[PDB]
Amino acid sequence: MEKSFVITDPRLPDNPIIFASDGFLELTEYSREEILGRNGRFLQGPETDQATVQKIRDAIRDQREITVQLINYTKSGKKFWNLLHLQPMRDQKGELQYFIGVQLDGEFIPNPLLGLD
Ligand SMILES: Cc1cc2nc3c(=O)[nH]c(=O)nc-3n(C[C@H](O)[C@H](O)[C@H](O)CO)c2cc1C
Ligand SMILES: [Cl-]
Ligand SMILES: [Cl-]
Ligand SMILES: [Co+2]
Repeated sequence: MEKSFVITDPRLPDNPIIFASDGFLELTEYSREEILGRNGRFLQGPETDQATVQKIRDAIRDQREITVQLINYTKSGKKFWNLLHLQPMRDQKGELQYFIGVQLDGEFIPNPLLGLD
């Protein structure tokens, strides 16, 4: 698929998605128009590990890049493993301007290893 990513605006409440790539639409099965303005957690669901969610939340607060692997859901309810790479984007003034999150679909690290401390 074309590279899956979204861009959020941390200068607006709770990181709304301001851009979603064609690859993200293809991976997730959502339309662009229905994605825009959402927080990226809309892809989560019952099987998503809340400990991994908390890691993300801490990295966003700290404006620190992070990679995690977590369960996400397509619009039709299909589960997929998402290796999510989140990167803060700063402007020339050093000010946070965007986050970008790139999704790679796959159980790259087997669940039994991911689950160790
Ligand atoms: C740019 C960006 C992209 C994100 N993409 C995803 C994603 O693909 N899947 C997901 O489960 N959470 C994603 N999140 C994390 C989610 O929005 C939220 O920050 C965490 O669930 C903590 O509440 C993303 C966050 C940002 C800032
Ligand atoms: Cl967010
Ligand atoms: Cl958050
Ligand atoms: Co300033």
